[PDB]
Amino acid sequence: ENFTTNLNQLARVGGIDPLIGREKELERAIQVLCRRRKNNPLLVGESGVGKTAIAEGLAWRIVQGDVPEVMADCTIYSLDIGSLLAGTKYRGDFEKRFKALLKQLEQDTNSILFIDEIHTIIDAANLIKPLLSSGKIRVIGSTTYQEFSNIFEKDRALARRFQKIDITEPSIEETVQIINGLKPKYEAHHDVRYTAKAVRAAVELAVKYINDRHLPDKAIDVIDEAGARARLMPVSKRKKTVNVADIESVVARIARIPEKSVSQSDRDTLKNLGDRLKMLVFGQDKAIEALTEAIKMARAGLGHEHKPVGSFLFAGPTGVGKTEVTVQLSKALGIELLRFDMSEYMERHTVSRLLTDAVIKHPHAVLLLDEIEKDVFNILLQVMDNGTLTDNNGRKADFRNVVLVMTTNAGVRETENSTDAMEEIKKIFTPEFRNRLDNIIWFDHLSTDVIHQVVDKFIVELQVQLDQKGVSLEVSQEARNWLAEKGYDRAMGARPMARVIQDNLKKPLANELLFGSLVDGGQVTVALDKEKNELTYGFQS
Amino acid sequence: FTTNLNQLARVGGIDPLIGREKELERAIQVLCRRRKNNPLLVGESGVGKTAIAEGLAWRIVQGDVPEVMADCTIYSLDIGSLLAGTKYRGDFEKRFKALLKQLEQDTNSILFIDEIHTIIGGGQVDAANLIKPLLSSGKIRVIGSTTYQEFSNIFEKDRALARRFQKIDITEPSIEETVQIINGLKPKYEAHHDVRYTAKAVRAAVELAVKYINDRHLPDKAIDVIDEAGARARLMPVSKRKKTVNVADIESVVARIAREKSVSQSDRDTLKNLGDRLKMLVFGQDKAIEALTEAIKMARAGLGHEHKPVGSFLFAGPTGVGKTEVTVQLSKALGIELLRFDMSEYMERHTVSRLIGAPPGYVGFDQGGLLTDAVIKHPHAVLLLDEIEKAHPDVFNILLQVMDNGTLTDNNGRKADFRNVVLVMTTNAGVRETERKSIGLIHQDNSTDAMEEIKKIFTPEFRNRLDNIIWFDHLSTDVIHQVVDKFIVELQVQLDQKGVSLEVSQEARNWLAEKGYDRAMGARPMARVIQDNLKKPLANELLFGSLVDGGQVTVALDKEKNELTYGFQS
Amino acid sequence: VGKTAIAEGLAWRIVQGDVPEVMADCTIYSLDIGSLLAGTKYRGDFEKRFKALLKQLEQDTNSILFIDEIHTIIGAGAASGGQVDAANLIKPLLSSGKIRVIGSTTYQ
Amino acid sequence: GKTNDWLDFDQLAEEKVRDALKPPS
Ligand SMILES: Nc1ncnc2c1ncn2[C@@H]1O[C@H](COP(=O)(O)OP(=O)(O)OP(O)(O)=S)[C@@H](O)[C@H]1O
Ligand SMILES: Nc1ncnc2c1ncn2[C@@H]1O[C@H](COP(=O)(O)OP(=O)(O)OP(O)(O)=S)[C@@H](O)[C@H]1O
Ligand SMILES: Nc1ncnc2c1ncn2[C@@H]1O[C@H](COP(=O)(O)OP(=O)(O)OP(O)(O)=S)[C@@H](O)[C@H]1O
Ligand SMILES: [Mg+2]
Ligand SMILES: [Mg+2]
Repeated sequence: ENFTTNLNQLARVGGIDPLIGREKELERAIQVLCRRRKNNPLLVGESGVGKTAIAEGLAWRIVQGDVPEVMADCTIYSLDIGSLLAGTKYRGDFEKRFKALLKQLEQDTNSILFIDEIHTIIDAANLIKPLLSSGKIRVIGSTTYQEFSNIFEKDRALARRFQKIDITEPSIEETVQIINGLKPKYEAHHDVRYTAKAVRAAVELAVKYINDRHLPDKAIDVIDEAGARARLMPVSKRKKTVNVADIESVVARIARIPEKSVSQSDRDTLKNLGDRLKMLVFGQDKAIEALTEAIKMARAGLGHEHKPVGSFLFAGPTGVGKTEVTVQLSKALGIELLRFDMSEYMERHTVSRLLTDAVIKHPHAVLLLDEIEKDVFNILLQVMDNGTLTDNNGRKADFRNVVLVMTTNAGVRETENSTDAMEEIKKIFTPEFRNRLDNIIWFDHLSTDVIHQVVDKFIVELQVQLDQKGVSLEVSQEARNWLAEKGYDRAMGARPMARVIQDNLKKPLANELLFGSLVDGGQVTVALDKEKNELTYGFQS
Repeated sequence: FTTNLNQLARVGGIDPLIGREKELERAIQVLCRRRKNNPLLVGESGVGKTAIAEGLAWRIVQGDVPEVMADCTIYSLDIGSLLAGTKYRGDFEKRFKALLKQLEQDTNSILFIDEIHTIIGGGQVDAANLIKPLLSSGKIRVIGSTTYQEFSNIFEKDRALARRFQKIDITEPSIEETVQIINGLKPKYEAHHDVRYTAKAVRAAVELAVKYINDRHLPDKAIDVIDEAGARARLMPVSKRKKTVNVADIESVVARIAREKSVSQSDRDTLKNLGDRLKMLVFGQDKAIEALTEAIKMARAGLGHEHKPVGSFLFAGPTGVGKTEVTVQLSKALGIELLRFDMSEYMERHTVSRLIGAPPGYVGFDQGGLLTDAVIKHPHAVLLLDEIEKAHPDVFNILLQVMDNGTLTDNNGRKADFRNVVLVMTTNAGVRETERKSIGLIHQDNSTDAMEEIKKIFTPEFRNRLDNIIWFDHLSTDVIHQVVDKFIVELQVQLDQKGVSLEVSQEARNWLAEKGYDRAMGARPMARVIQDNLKKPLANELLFGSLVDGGQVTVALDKEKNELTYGFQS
Repeated sequence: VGKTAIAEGLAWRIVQGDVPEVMADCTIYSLDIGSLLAGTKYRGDFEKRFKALLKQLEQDTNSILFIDEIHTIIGAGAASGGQVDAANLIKPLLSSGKIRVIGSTTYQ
Repeated sequence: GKTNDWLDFDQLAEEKVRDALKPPS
């Protein structure tokens, strides 16, 4: 009796959340109870408190009745596995108490015993098997899907005994009626007024931005919290005014995203994507303009769904502003970006998959395929035609709302008299890929003036770091050119320029701090002479 | 068994809370709600979560909280005393109901149970877990405090108490907040220790704690570092009982416990002659020694990534170039323990368990990870990973993590720090060479391209993380002469132990070097030639000859016969 | 390595007098886990004996107890039901800091 | 042909527990 709760009797007066809807879903729940044998209704899926709502909801139905008189008379119970798994300090104590429960539970042969998170037991689990086959006590066990599949399906006494009741995620439009049924109940819960249209504006982040909280779970704790925060924030002033603005504050801090993004800024963000992208990454004016045009069409989602949302293909040597955009591209959007180079991930472990559980929680994953140029192109053909990615379940790919950014570095690697960059892409790629490709952007040549600004970025990080120490570095523009002359190579682009300041310059400077002319200095007389085209290092105090 | 926080606030015993305004509002917000009324503070050890729970109670007296909260009173559960105060059973249940009866009578009042994780998982512990959610029913509010590790195990499995509770994230306080918060407890230590702390002294503590003691959170660690500093003045100065202490002693304690700025003369010559000291031992590798020493110097100066290790190097070269020798000698000169690992053994995917420990509950789980335990025991070490290419690609994933953040978690979950470890690896990607030279009357240097093999075997992202990939060139003929001298010295040391003194003429050394000099084989054949010509005759004499007692040996070469002549006198 | 020599050695230095004045007068002790368990047949004997020793340390305010192999007290004598381990009994006193106890254990 | 993949057999430690009695008086 310590672990028994009378949901049916307790709900007579009330106190249970009424989950309107799901009427057809609950028909199976009653159809199982009417079976002579194997009448064990099991609800499988995944959610937090929401998953048990199908069971907790069924408690209200038993009270309400409106079912056959024979089936109408019944009662349900619930036990917490965790309550009996704490303080035991030994193995097998939980099972002993499980059997002892029958001494008081065995009063009639028509009743159910709800279980929560039964996956943990299957925590000896030996005694669970015989109690099932007895059938004197019905069982309803909430549990996830992936873990439940590994253990329950392989068993025999468990799978046959239960009657799997699968659950699905409601659609975007279906989600409106998820909170509509609970809108009056929530009004009574807090006794504060809430904006009716605001509920429809609370699904902006729940649908795809988080991917960690289900739609019913998100709705229950977002509208109630918004009303509570607005109600309790002004202590002196009593106000019942709630709106989308109030929801932004609650979502912003938990989701750790800008407040503006939670607002109805979808139109403004698209217009602002152009200038915002330019702000983060310097240069690439021509490429960025074509880039945002593709992203503009990608966010539309009012055209061919089978085709991928976008195929951004670049042709530039490494380190010339191509792999840099990758960071800025995702930073502005705010979504996590994957990095799975095709050449590095061509193993059987991952090539067949086309890195097991992370990929599902990625609404907009900008896959990066470095060195793709140097059977890899054929593999990508199916992705474009049908947008299908192999997985355990075998569902369709997420390319409807996911983009793949593949980068090519074959313009100069082939030769150095050499052909233009557009010649290598034609021969290396497959004919179907080239024709289906939406468009081609080129990063072969990086503006002269833009290169100088990128160099200053790294120098600023070094200069500000040195200022903290108590010294001032003065990298004259003449010296900066040297940094970009050696760092830039036509064969390998400007990739060696990334670390050309941590070895050619950061190494001598450090020696001076430890032991040398002056442990604490500054006023570095940086200059380049014409004797051997090399840098100069000098300073005094 | 219980304490009235309202009375304690009036008395002034509890320290006034400083900062954490954002955390308090979020806690009170969930607490006020009809449902999800039991706030839970998730925070690591010493972050401040416990102070926040008591700080809210003190705020009630001030009146800055809502007027409705004024009715609320906080009570602390003395879990330790309750467990001891029992004879047969039921003691906890009877007293807890009476306390909760007051809480139920006055729904406003709250019950702050510290270390809520302890309640859930002898006899009383079983009852205490169930007593909380069933009797409370979700109406009676209760505050909790459990760490991230405990929150996952204790609350995720049951899900009954978790639904009633509502977590409130916690973050490390800012540097500015840390000095403000420590001021509240600073008067207590000065009185007991009879010391005075300058404003600059407390400023140094926060910065030193994060750089050297980053493993332990800054707020609680800040309290601990200043406590030791006070004790130092009480006990460290034997005479004059010197009060009025400053940053200098603060550096003396934080740096010593962590185990530094203001480089001493000994430390200066350790790094100043590191390159020249390693050139004497290993010849013909000036380019490699300078590059390795320069990176190490950058870390001491501090011009490097904080989270990443001091340096990552890959020594790829032909056999007998002393790539591994420079690693072993570096440890000797630096005085840092050499954690030498052989990757040939770790050539299977299952062998990764030896690196990061076996799964929990296994027969070999007690042993634990071989890399995590070793680095923890010796934080400053030289992690030599020989023949990395031989190992399975799975280890490279682990190494990528160390390079990016210098951290690695085992099955136990302990966090290791590789910031002070100079990671070094060796490979033999290009040892293979084209034995077939130019097919012509005269030979040509058709040697295979350098660094081409390394690129194929190792992925590009792995190479980028490495600070530098130092290629070792084949030893020159002049270099071989120097190598013979060190080997001759080693032979002399062995002979000295037996009482034998050996003198080798300069002409003899040149003859041995020429006979045993092979560019492809490296410097290892020189030892073999020395062993065949010098050690073999001496060993026979040492056992069955004059050298048994001890003697003087002089080695010369006959020009006519082009062979070494050994003279034994004894 | 010498951890035991460092604890026991501290006692030798104290009698010699080459130590700080604060620690010049400290009655170091050496708890024996096996000795306590010898007479714990009856219920409550462990608590009575352990509490008695702990009381002596706090009232003195200078006595220091060197308890080697601190891992042993984690799972000390607990016949059944009470589960009153030595660590549980000593946990509150250590938190207050009235009694200071030196410990020595292997890395494993 | 094709490569040959080997599969390991995990072994989990298992233990029992003894009991110690205590006369009340
Ligand atoms: N925000 C704060 N404002 C004022 N004082 C604080 C604050 N946070 C911590 N302190 C002080 O620092 C002490 C130690 O930190 P606590 O928060 O009590 O530790 P803890 O988080 O319970 O960690 P343990 O001790 O490892 S369980 C507190 O008791 C206060 O004296
Ligand atoms: N450049 C060198 N200077 C001095 N001694 C050297 C040099 N190269 C090799 N030796 C000696 O020859 C041996 C080299 O052993 P290791 O350091 O293991 O060589 P290694 O080059 O790492 O071997 P590989 O390439 O892995 S087979 C030691 O006895 C060294 O003292
Ligand atoms: N620094 C030292 N000064 C004097 N004697 C020492 C020192 N270090 C070790 N010894 C002696 O060598 C012994 C080594 O064993 P212990 O130090 O007792 O072992 P331990 O370090 O406590 O480790 P275990 O694993 O617990 S035996 C000491 O007990 C002393 O007799
Ligand atoms: Mg080697
Ligand atoms: Mg010992």
